[PDB]
Amino acid sequence: DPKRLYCKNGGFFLRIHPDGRVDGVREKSDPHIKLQLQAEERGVVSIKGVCANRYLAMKEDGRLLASKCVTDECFFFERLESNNYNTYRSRKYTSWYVALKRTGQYKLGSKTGPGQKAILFLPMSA
Repeated sequence: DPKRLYCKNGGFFLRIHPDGRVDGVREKSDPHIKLQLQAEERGVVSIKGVCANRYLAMKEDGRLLASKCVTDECFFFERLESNNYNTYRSRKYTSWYVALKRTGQYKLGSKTGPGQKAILFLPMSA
């Protein structure tokens, strides 16, 4: 089960590009939105773009980018929210969430919070 993560905030799927960029797209057949989520501990996951073979990372200035190397910035606590939506909080920057703006650009982790629509993803089959 590779999957797609559809963000509630604006209707964009999370995309990991081969050059390291991360953003959102509305087109469901884009190959770069197919992701592999692998658990480490119970409740902790890494998120990998299948095509790109790169991991989602959150950096110290809040931005999202995709690393070919796993680092301690590539792990997220996965939490079940209401109605099957899931959130992803950094294991290193523990108050920052993975999120997309209504425009489909990422939102800095540094400006997120637990009740924002920006942090809610619906997992989908790819």
